[PDB]
Parts: sequence; structure tokens; C-alpha cells
Amino acid sequence: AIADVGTDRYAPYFAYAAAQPSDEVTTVRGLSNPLIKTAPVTLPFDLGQAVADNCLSLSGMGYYLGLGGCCPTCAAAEPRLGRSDRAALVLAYVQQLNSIYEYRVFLASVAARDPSERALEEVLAHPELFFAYYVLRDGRDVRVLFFEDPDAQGALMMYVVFPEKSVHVHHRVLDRLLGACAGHRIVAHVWQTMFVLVVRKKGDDVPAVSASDIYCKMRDISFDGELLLEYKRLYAAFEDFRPPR
Amino acid sequence: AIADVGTDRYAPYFAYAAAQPSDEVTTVRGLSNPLIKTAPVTLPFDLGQAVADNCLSLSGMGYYLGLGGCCPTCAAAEPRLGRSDRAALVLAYVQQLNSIYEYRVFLASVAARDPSERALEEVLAHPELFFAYYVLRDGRDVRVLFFEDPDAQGALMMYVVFPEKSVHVHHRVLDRLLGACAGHRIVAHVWQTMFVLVVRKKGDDVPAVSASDIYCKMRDISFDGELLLEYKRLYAAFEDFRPPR
Amino acid sequence: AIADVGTDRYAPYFAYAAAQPSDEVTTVRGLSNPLIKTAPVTLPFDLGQAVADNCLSLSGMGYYLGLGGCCPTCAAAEPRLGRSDRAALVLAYVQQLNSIYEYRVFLASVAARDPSERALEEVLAHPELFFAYYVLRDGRDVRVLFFEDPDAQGALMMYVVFPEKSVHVHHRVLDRLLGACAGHRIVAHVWQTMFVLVVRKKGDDVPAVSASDIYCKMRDISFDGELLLEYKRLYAAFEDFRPPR
Amino acid sequence: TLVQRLKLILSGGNLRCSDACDPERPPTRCVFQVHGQDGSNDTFPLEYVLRLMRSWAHVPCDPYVRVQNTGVSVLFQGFFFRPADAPLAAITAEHNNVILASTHSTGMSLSALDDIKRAGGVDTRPLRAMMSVSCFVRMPRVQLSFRFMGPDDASQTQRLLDRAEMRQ
Amino acid sequence: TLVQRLKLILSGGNLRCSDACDPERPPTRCVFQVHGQDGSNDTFPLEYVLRLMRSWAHVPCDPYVRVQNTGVSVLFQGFFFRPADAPLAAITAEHNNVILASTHSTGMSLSALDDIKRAGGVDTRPLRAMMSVSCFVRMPRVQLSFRFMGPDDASQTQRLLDRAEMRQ
Amino acid sequence: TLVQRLKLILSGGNLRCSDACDPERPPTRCVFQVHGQDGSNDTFPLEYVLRLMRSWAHVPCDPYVRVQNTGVSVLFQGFFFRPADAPLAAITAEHNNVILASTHSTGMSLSALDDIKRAGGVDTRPLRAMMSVSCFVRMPRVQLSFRFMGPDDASQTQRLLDRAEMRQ
Ligand SMILES: [Cl-]
Ligand SMILES: [Cl-]
Ligand SMILES: [Cl-]
Ligand SMILES: [Zn+2]
Ligand SMILES: [Zn+2]
Ligand SMILES: [Zn+2]
Repeated sequence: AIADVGTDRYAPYFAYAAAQPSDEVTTVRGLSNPLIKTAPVTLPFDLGQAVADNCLSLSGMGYYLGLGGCCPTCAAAEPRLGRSDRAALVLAYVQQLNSIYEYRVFLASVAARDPSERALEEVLAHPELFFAYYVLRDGRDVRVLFFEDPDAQGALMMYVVFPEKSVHVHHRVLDRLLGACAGHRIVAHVWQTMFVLVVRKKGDDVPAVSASDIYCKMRDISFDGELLLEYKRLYAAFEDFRPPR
Repeated sequence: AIADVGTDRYAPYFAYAAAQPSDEVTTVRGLSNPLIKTAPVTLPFDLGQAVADNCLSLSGMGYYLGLGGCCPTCAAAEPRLGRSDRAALVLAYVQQLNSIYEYRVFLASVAARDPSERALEEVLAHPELFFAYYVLRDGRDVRVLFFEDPDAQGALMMYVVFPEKSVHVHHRVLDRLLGACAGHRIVAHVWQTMFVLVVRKKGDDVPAVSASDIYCKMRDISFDGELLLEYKRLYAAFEDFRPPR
Repeated sequence: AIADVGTDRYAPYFAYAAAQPSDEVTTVRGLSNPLIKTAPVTLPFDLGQAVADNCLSLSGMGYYLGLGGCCPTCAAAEPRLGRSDRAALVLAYVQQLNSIYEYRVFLASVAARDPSERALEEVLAHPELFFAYYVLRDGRDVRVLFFEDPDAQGALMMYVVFPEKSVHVHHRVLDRLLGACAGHRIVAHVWQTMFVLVVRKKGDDVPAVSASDIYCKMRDISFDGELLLEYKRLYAAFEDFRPPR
Repeated sequence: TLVQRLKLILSGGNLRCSDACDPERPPTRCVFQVHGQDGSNDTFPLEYVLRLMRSWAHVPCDPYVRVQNTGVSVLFQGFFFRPADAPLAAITAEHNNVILASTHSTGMSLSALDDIKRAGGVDTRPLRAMMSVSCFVRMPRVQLSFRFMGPDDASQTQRLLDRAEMRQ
Repeated sequence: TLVQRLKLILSGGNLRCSDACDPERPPTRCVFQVHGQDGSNDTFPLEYVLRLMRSWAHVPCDPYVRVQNTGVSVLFQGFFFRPADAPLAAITAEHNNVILASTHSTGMSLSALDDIKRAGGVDTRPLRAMMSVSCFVRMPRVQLSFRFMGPDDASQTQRLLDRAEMRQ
Repeated sequence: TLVQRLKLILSGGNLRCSDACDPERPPTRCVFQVHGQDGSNDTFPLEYVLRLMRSWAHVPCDPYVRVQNTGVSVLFQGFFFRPADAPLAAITAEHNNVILASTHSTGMSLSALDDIKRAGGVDTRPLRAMMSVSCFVRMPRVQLSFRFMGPDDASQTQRLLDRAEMRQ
């Protein structure tokens, strides 16, 4: 009697649910409204902890991991990202790895830091970093910074610096971001008021990338002068950053 | 009277079908269940004899040309191959002809047999052979063998050796296979217990293939040692094969 | 009506079997007596066609593949072979591969044909041939002959010549024989009135066999003179044998 | 009048039909022209329309349909008599595939169809087993298959034949 | 409902079974899956369960069972109709052994079984001679034998058929 | 009998279920196996089926479900008692995400669920707040989220509990 209760208040319903199956279906389907629609997080935050319908929101109000289906900022973009065809999206950035001319923002970062072909070889060696940039461009005005990974084998890590003081990564966008960068860890940070996603290796069908051919195209291209200086200032600001392992 | 019958048993129905049109529609649409759902075949078997909804099944139980809509093995894969967009599928293997890095199984066959650039020139000269491999990979662990065609002008033929003792080509897969390889004859054979599809020329929008650039990429790539030895054993087993014209 | 019958005589029983489950159990278990207890075969006969309870019988009366559970010759030996522990039996001939001193009949064949160490190296290279001899010795007075396999890569085949004009391989014995010689084909033949099992390769945990140490032991051993001469006569009789592939 | 029926018969599928016949004196010329555009997978009820033509005529005949690849669509040409030289598919009941290259053609008459039906042990009872053409238009070729099709529910077909037998 | 019967039928042996069928409209998909682990020597009463499936259906059918080697156990897949391409053992009544390598499969339908039964001069009288599969699982292979099995006492079987005939 | 109910409960979603239990003596072995193929986004009503298992048993128990990544689909294994060593998710009511790599597994029992429910200040009144598993199959991983779900209209749920209370 003392161990039994406790609480035995479900027993009347389950007797009734056996007799009434058409009620049992509507009761189960009825339980659709989630009680917690957004929850706070702290930086540094591993994006791998977010599931397919989670969106990230970073601001002065705080950092939040919300449900996409109840999020107004996700709803506004939901018609724009409505296709969501991953067979085409995986083939898209695989195809766009071949031609990197339009993507000034990506190459400019290399041009500003170290404009040699050996630096361009080291960047093109990790094609998942371009995929990260391609995904985050679509769903706009991000900046990329390549640094050396001091707590790993001789390979580089990318910082994705956001322009605005308020940031919102759509659920479909970070679903694509995490899928495209399998074998890279993505963590969200803040540094000198700038939100930033560090993309480094943690532990694939890609075309063979000609480092010399793009290096030839680099000389023909005329970059925006104010964008290259921006990178030099941004590289200077992120030198003492030291993101934890 | 003697020539007349014979048999005149349809006449009552057709008189009735004239009076009742709504019955005539349901009677015609009603005749939907096909009496023969699969039929046996013998090897060598020309795959050109199979229509768009036919699937091929090869095993110890025998060789069969079945209807896809009544086939359980076809039904299981029908959600996976559900898009079936040929505009994108024709453009897919055309685009993937440019970048051959991921496709180790295809290149390894060339590497094992004859790793020169002249051998790679002769392979890349017939891009429909790669298309055949690309289609049969999607719908998995096949092996390809390039031999010389002794009953034709100086050009090579491909054998597609299946791994398992039971084989099943989906109806959509061999529809794509035959469509992609227009100008090549595909015939199914068996040799030393291994089922094999011989793809040779019988009697197009493709990119210009740089034989030297892929040959450069070949040296950088590190093949699986056990896969190259496998090919050497497989080439040794298929030397005295002699597939008929 | 014409297609229906045919014959519909089971319908009364199955209606009754639904009502009476305790009868259905006894009816199914009741069907235990097999109608065909032995069936004739012809030589050459591949022993791989025999299942675990099949026994082979070779005589002037003919060649037969019988069921062990209804065979009097199998029943007599069933208490002697009653343990049937394959964990110990696989470990037995693996252990007995180390010490080949008692097994005069096996080594004498090598001694008589070619008493060098290189011949002993070629024999000990195929340890499944000893396993075949070990199994067929237990369940008695067989003779072994090593010849070269002319329709395969440079490796030898063994003939197991039976002494008597009547032969009977127990079901457990040929179950063990086939299991122990996985990767060798066993076929039963007749040659100059002598029944013989040809054990050759068709297409494993074994100790490393020291050919020099056994070759040293061979010189110390004193063979039976009449057994070595027997082998010389037997090798002479089996020279023009030519067993088919 | 027959084209009204032929359009009704094909109304379930997506096969275009083109718009007189004397029952006592049936014409040797082409009676109907069914067209099927590239990409389609529609089914033509061959045995039905062939046996429909036999009932339409009061004089003895042997109805025939010609299947042709125009090099853009498929063409089914209807006839009351098989013209001189017109092709017949050598197919059996089990092996029934015919591929057509551009401009090539095959066909089937009621009499040759009856030979195939009897040779394959197929059920001759009305509407129980009916030959139909599954056509797939994969340019430049036209893929045809002369398959026998039965009803999903035979008990329904047997009751329909009683309804016709009642009104007689 | 059939799985209840199938488990009862196999309760004497040690063959695991996996847990709806409409009598008017029988499904083309797999109906049951019997499994048999490595080392076992159990017997599957093939002809019984095949003829059980025929009585279960009120529409004409040809029941079929597929025997497969998974590469760990044996698999018996039940069907009301033999699927397209599905294998049939070429065995006779006297020569009835089939060895299966890993992933390979064979099978048997009621119609092909009747051909074998009549061709071998086997007794067609109910429950006097019934095909059953003796299977031995000797990894990596699966050894099968399609043997006809009769009753130990025929006089008992004849009296059981009278008990069924009485209740009708 | 429970699988009939479990299939009915999951009939709204697209989660495959696999086909006896004694109310007095409940088994320690696995009771049901729900499967969810790659690409799907279906929701498993965990708290409902857990509390359904408690009512099913007349002897005291602590029902448990195990969620596993097979490396192709998701697997939900039902139990009346949590087996020895079987995993429990450390999640709270607000922080409830669990990612599973290939072959890895987590689970949840009714007792550990009650601790989480009381610790988060969640409404314990019947059917007002119910834990459910949102699962996304993004190969090679399986993404799980143990979210509490309430009804869209609470006034409807309160009237349903009166209908059950009336019949008693
Ligand atoms: Cl980081
Ligand atoms: Cl060929
Ligand atoms: Cl031999
Ligand atoms: Zn959002
Ligand atoms: Zn198929
Ligand atoms: Zn015996």
C-alpha cells in the first residue's frame, strides 16, 4: 500500500482507451504542442548537439537553441529554402568546388593572408571548409579566416565571422552545414563582440583540385581593395583568439 | 455454319457494352492483373530485349525477366529510386565524367591492368563505359574489366563482374543503363560462377576529357592494395572468357 | 469447374485440423518414415552432393547413397562414433598434424614415391590431405597416393584407395570428411576394380609444419618392406588413371 | 461511331485518337489512328478492340492493328482485314517483347492472336484473359510488350457476363 | 492467424517463427519467415504448409516457399504466389539433395511439387506421402533434402480421414 | 495483443512494428521492436507506451524502452523491466538532445522519466504533458530529442478524462 502509492491516476484512462480505439488515436496525435520551444545555451557551444529541426540564435538577449517549427525567423525563410533536395545540394557544392571565381569572399581571405600557391594548396586540401562557406552563404555576408590548428596534426581550421550583432542560423542551414562537414567539428564562439563559428578537423567524393590553375585565375581577378584591408584588420583581431579544444 | 463456329461467345457482351458505356470503362480498366509476372531466360542474354519495367534476376534458381510492378526486390528499392529525373540523371554522369577521384573501383581497374596514360586515353575515349559503371553503382560493389574487342574495329569492351552469387538489376536501373549506353550492346553472361555484363560497341554531348590531368591525379591517389590484387586475379580469370558476338 | 478439378481432396481434413489442434500435431510428427531409404548413383560421384545423414555404399551390387538412420551398416558403428564432438575433432587432427610418427601408411606413400625433403615439403603444404586420411582412418586400412594435378596450378591431389571389394562410408565419417576438407573436392571413382576417392583442390588454422624435422625423423623410422613395395605396385597401377575435372 | 467507342475505351489512359464504317461492307482501309507521345507509359487494350471490330462486322473478317514507331510518337492503325505484306509479331504468351526502331512496325491480327492464346494454354473464356500492349516510348525507340491481362476480381466479371446473358 | 497454426505445426521441432491475411484477397508479399540456427537438424513439413495455404485461400492460387541461406541461419519465406524470378529446385523424388552456399536460395511451389510427385509414381492419397525438407546447417553451407515422408501407421491415418469425412 | 495497440498508436506516423504477454507474470525479454528507416522524421510517444505497459501489468514493474542506432535504421526495444547494464539518457526537461553513432544506444525507464518530470516542474496531471522522442535519421547518425508534448486544446483532454471517469 505504501510502495503502491505513489500515484495510480492513469488507470481509468487506459481502461477506457482499450474500449475506445478511435479516441486513443486522436489523443496520441493530439499531443503535438511542445512545451519548451526554445532553451538557452552558453558559448563555446558545439553545434553537433543540435538536431535537424533546431535553430541557433545569438544576440545581446542571449544564446538560444530553438525549435524551427515554432520559430518566426525560421518561418520567414522556409519558402526560400523549400526545396531542400540533398541529392542536388551535395552535388551542388561538389560541382561548385571546380569553379571558384564568383566566390570573392572565400578567395580574398587567402589573398589577404598569404597570396602564394602553397597557401592555396593548403586551403584546397580541405574542401569541407568551402562547403561550410557555401552552405552559410545561401541561407549572407559572412567572412572566413584560415588559421593553423595548434592542437592537431599539420592542418588548418576556419573561423566564420558573422557581420551583425544579431545572428540566426536556420534549422535547414545548420542541418546542411553539419551534414556537409562530416569529419569537422563546428563550435560557436564570441570574440571582441563578433560571433564566430570555428570549423576544425575532429579525427569522400571530391574532384581533384588544380592549385596552379586557380592560382593563375587569381592574378587575372581584381579584388575589392576595401575587402582585402578588412581581412587584414580581421586577421589582426583574431590572432590572440585561442579557441579551446 | 462450319467455318462460322469456331466460337462466337463474345457477341452477348458487346451488345450489352454498347447499351452500357459505364460498364465498358470499368471492364477495360479492370483488366490490370498480368497473368505472367516473371518468365525464364537463358544466358547469354541481350538486355536490349528488356522493356522499361522489366527487371533481371540471376541466381542458382535460374535467370528471370520479371515485371517490376509485381517484384518484391524492385518494390523495396522503389522509394530510394523514386525521383527518376532523367534530365538531371543524364546531366549527372556527364558532370561526373569531369571529376573521377571518388570512383576508385573504376580507375583501379585501369591502374592494375595497364597504369600508363595511353591506356587511360583509350578508356576515356569511350565515356559510355563510365556511364554504365555510374548507373550500376547507384542502384553497389561491382568490378570493371577492360579488354580488347577482337570482332570489331580497334576499341575496347567492358565486363561488369558482380560480387554476389545472387543478382538483381532493378527495372529503373537497367532502363537508365540501356538509355545511357545507346550505341553499346549489353549482354549478361556467366563465367566460372561469376555473373557478368559485357558492354561493347555495336555499330553525343560529352566534355573533352584531359587524359594527362587525370594521369597526374592518379599518381597522387593511394589505392587500396587488396583491391588492385583482386583485379589482377580477376583479369587472370577472365583472359580465356571469349564472349560471343 | 474444369480448371478447379484437378483434385480438391484435402479440404475436409484442413477444416477438421482447424477444429482439432492436438490431432494436427500428431499428424505432422507422424510423417516420419521416409519412402526412399537408399537411391542408386553412378561414378564418378561428387561427395559434395551428399548431406550430413547420407552414407555411401560401393560394391558389385552397385553404388548407393543411403539414409544413415535406416542403414544397418551405419547403425552398427553408431555407438563407436557416438561422441561426434566437432570442437574436439577439429582440434584433434590439427594437433595430430604436429606429430606424424604413428601414421606409417601416410608417410610410407611419400617414402615409396619420392623420399626427399622437397617431396615432403610439397605434401605438408596441403594439410587437408592428412585430415582426409585421419578422418577415413578412424571410422581402417586405406592407402594414399599423391599425384600432380594437371588441370590446376602447381599443386598435388591425393587418391584414397580402399582395400576391400565392398566399401561403406558412414554418414558421420563423410560429414567429417567434407567439413575437414573445405576447399578440396572429393569424388568417388573406380579403377581396375579398386574404389578410390580423389581429393584435389577446387578453387585456415594450421600449425607451421617443419619439413626438415619430420625428414630427420623419417630416417630413424623403419618402415614395413612389404608396405613400401605395395605402394610401388599401386603407384604403377594408378599412373594412367586420368581422373576427369 | 466506332471512334466514339474507341475514345471511351481509351479515356482512362492518355492516348490521343483521331476522328464512317458500314457493318455489311467493312472497308479495307485504315479505320482508326491512336497516337502516344514521347515519355508516356500507356496501355492499349488490343484483344478488346480487335474482338470489338469482329462483333461490329456481320460479314466474316479477321481484324488487325498495326503498331508503328513514327520517330516521335507511337502509331496504332486499325483495320478490319490485315493488308497484304503487313507485319505480325512472332511473340509467344511468355516471351512477348518487341522493340521498334524509328519507322519500323509490327502488328497483330485476331487469328494469329488466337493461335498464340491457344498455344500458351491461356483461358479462352470471355474477358478472363485479354491481350494488351504495354508501350513505353524511349526515343529513338518504342518498346512494346504483348501481355495477357486478367481481371482483379473474376467473380465480378462472371456476374457481368450473366447481366449480358440476361438481356437476350 | 496462420502464424498461430504454423507455430503449432513446428512446435515439435526447434525452428523459430516470426509474428494478417485476407482469405478472399491473398497477398503477393511474404506471409511467414521461419528461421533455423547453425548446428540444427530440424525438418520443415513443406507439402503440409503448402497445401494448408491452398485451403486458406478461396481464390485460385499456387503457394510457394523459398529456402535461403543467410550466411548464419536458414530462412523459409512463405508465399501464396511464386514471385517473378523466384527459384525452383530441379530435384526428382529419388535424387532430392540441394546444397546452398551463402546468400544462395532455392524454393518449391505446390504445382511443381505435384509434377515431381506424379512423375515419381508417388501416392497422391491425402497424408499418405508428404514432401518435407530435411535441413542441416553446416556453415558456411546449408544442406537441404526434399524427401517424401509417409506415416508410421497408415491404418491410423485412414481412420483420421474418416473422422474428418464424418464431420461434413 | 499489445502489438495491436502499439500499431494503432503509431498508425498516424510511419514507423514499422514487428509482430504474447502474461499480465500476472510479465517477461524480462524484449516485448516489441519498432523500426524507422533512413530519411524519416517520425515521433515516438515514449511516455504513453511506457505508462501503457504499467497499466498492462498487475504486478509492480518499471517499464523501459531502448533506442538504438543499427547503422541503417532506428530501433526501439520495449521492456517491462530495465535489463541489467541498459543505458539511461542523462537529459533534463530543457536540455534533451541525444545523438547516437552507429551501434550506440540510449534508453528511458518510467521511474527515471518521473524524476526528470518532477525535477523540471512539469505538469504531472494525466495527458497534459507527455514525453515523446523526436527522431531524425541522418546517416551514419541517429538524432534523438526527448521533448515533453502537451495537447493543442486542454479543455478537450479534460473532458476525455471525465468520460473515462464516468465509466467506472
Ligand atoms: Cl572550436
Ligand atoms: Cl557480349
Ligand atoms: Cl576427381
Ligand atoms: Zn529559427
Ligand atoms: Zn525486380
Ligand atoms: Zn550406412
